[PDB]
Amino acid sequence: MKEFYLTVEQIGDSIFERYIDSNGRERTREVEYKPSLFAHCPESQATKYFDIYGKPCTRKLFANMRDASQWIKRMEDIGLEALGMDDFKLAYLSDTYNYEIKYDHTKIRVANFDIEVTSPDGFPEPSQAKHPIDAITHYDSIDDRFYVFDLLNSPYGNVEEWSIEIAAKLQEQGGDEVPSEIIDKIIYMPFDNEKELLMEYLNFWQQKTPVILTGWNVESFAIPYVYNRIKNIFGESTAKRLSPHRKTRVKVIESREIITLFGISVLDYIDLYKKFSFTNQPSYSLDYISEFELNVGKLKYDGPISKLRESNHQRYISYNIIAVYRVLQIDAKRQFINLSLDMGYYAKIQIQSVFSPIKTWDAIIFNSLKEQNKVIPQGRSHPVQPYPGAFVKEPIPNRYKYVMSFDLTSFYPSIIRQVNISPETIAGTFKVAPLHDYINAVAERPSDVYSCSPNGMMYYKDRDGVVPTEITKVFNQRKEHKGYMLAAQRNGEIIKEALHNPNLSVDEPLDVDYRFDFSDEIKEKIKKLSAKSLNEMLFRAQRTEVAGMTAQINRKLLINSLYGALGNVWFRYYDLRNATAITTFGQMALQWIERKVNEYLNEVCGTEGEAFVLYGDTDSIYVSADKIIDKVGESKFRDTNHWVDFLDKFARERMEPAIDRGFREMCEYMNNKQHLMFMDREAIAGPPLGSKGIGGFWTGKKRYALNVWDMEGTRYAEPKLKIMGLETQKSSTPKAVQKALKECIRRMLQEGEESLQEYFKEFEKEFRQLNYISIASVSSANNIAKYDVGGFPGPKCPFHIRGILTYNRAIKGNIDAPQVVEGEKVYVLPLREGNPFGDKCIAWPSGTEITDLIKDDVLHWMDYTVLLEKTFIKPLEGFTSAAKLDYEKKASLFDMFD
DNA sequence: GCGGACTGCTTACC
Ligand SMILES: Cc1cn([C@H]2C[C@H](O)[C@@H](COP(=O)(O)OP(=O)(O)OP(=O)(O)O)O2)c(=O)[nH]c1=O
Ligand SMILES: [Ca+2]
Ligand SMILES: [Ca+2]
Ligand SMILES: [Ca+2]
Ligand code: NA
Ligand code: NA
Ligand code: NA
Ligand code: NA
Repeated sequence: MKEFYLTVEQIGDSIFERYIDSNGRERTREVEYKPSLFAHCPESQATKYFDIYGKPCTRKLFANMRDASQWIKRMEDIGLEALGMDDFKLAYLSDTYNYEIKYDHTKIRVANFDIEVTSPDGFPEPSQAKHPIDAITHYDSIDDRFYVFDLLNSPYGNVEEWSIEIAAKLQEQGGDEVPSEIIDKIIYMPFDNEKELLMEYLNFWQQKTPVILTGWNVESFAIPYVYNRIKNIFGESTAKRLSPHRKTRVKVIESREIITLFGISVLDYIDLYKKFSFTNQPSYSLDYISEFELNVGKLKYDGPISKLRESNHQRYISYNIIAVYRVLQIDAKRQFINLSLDMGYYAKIQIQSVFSPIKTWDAIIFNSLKEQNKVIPQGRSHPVQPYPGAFVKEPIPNRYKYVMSFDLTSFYPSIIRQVNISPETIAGTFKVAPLHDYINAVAERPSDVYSCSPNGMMYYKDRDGVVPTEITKVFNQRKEHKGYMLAAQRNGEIIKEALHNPNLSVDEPLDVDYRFDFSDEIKEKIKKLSAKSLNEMLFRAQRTEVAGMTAQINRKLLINSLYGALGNVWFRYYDLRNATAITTFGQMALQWIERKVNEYLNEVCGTEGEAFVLYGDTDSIYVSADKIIDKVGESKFRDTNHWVDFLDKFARERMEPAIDRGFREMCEYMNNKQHLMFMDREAIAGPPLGSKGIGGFWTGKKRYALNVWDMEGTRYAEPKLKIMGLETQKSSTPKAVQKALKECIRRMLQEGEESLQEYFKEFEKEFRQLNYISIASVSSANNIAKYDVGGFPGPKCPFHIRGILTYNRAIKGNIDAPQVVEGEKVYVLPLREGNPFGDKCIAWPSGTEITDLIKDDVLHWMDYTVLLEKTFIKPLEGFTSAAKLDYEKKASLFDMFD
């Protein structure tokens, strides 16, 4: 097999690489790499090197990386560009791996670990590491084993060994329910003192040195804790064994620390999750995320974690092992490790650089160019500067019965490709008319020869640009995975339907690839399967969809980030002319098709001057279809699904071709390199046939709800609410309020006003019995100190911050009580007037029960009246006025009767 | 007292 790197670092004039050789063994080499950089040279000096602008360069080879760096400074001291890749390990990788890297993930050592530290004096600061590490569990992907390091003897208590027998038993048996599928994978090691544990851990580490190192908060807690504890016990030299090149770097933010372990690639799972999951969670405790991602139960114990080792060491160790397994389970579902390796090897970068789309693209573009013997420009300093973005129509707040939406495929990247926007394809400029002159096809055709954006920029149509070229490569990967996702999703609905009439029999899940639409043979079998087998198939489908979602949405993110990066001053190819070329063209494309679409519908409906498009944001249009439906008459339809089929067809056969024509003309108008504005139907929405449901409503920009029957070719088994912007979607809204508000909306859109009012009456009556956590608001807790004045709210102190201060006063002098962490999230509750806390709200760390010290008092004093009116009624009022309906029966003349 | 204009902060939508 082809070789592939695992890790690369630069240490002085040396490149240290770990790699898998052609016989699949892991090696390590130190290479005294001799890099090249480039200077512009006279045109008379023949060469094979040119900058992206076609100017010739001479290659300078250096004796070592140090001389290359010093020459860069000198060149600045002179005032001349020093071209080429200045990140030498990216050059090294490019030289060394001059081909499409095919990697074998089974050859890559992925380690997942988690440590426990009993601390009586609150949270154990990693920079200090005052307290013994009393457990480590460390899963090795090569061995497929959980290595458990259990401290039996500590100044905080001596305990008996953990029992694997008991670990495996059900909780109802007094066991820990350590998943049976890992019991035989546990390698348990007890120790009679910390020193021996740590030294054994290190010796283990040498033998099985991680390439990818992950876990949950491992970068901000586990790694710096382990590093410093070993450092403070055995000394710096021993601590450095954690690095396969015995080099570490302490990066400090005082007094926190991030340790950099040379030769290892740390991908903290919490950071992968935040960047790639596309969620915003009220809490990021592994407990909370596990329950959310896997539907497993919150782990239970009877005391504070601070005493868990002492009172139930058996459970303490089982829970440490489980914590490690939960991340593996989340990754098996979400697959962010795979994504990282994929992306990393594609760009040819340090795997941890997947967190930086700028580095990722610098690398991809560098390799693409190096390929053609081209030379990349030197990075330059630029001041930060604002610039305009998308257009968003101002909707008329109202209900809207029948709606179909359309959306442009990969919008900004398609503009990049269509127009041919790249640093080196710029041709010149033209004098711009006002934007609406272009939108209205009234302005003078910008250019006859070059491809144009209405911001004034022209680009060459002939030449290929490296930006369009490389963004197209990733776009095509995105498109492949999205197909798998959507097919898996369609399969899913097939399975959900057949689950309505399951055969009462015994059988097994069919062996099928859910990435592709089921064959008619598969469907026939399906409709003969047991419920058991069907539910298992449905699980596998949904898992295939998630896997597809991760792969597609994150390649989407990467290419949109290339768009973004053109407007970041740290990007080698920063250029506000290209950034604006894109967003301005987009503003045009949208408002142009609003016109064409409006024109086309008035026509085929024989109408004149009616506004079909009621909304659009960036690149989408939401079309009111009341009149399309009305031209046929509702009575012409057997059932809901009937007219849904109707609009699917109508949109497919009539509308899209018109839009196709509409954009082809725009392409012509701008003389663009290639027509790539592909706008397909998105959602079909409307009330159930015969129902009094209102179908949909908008409250304003970015705030709407629709009752959807078909989404991008997925015909749902039951209608799905698509709600955007409203409080049901926001992590800051209490859980029970979200659920309640969503049910009000479901009722409005599906059933009608009378339903809504019934539900509201009931909610109002019973809502005081809801668990406090479910009615707590959530907020991020930033700049607590900024607003802390002697324990009390400084000027302009935000509501949630006030609540934190209320908390800190209430727990003052309880070293043990949970502290609110700067930057992390808090639950917030309002308190009734005259409460013992001396303020109107109180806040505590999200994801947690409020400390027993004050919990009872908080519950007594919660302000249910404010909670309800402020978090539930106000939003509800907003929705219903928008839609023209009442959530309470107004007082009327009829009141005078019985 | 407190509405309305502004501001900081938060978290959506693309
Ligand atoms: C979601 C998102 C969009 N955008 C911009 C660029 C997107 O092309 C444009 C439209 O947003 P989207 O329509 O949501 O995404 P998309 O058009 O790029 O790809 P697709 O619709 O096929 O799933 O908004 C960003 O810049 N950053 C983002 O995170
Ligand atoms: Ca001993
Ligand atoms: Ca789009
Ligand atoms: Ca059946
Ligand atoms: Na159980
Ligand atoms: Na869109
Ligand atoms: Na689409
Ligand atoms: Na199409």
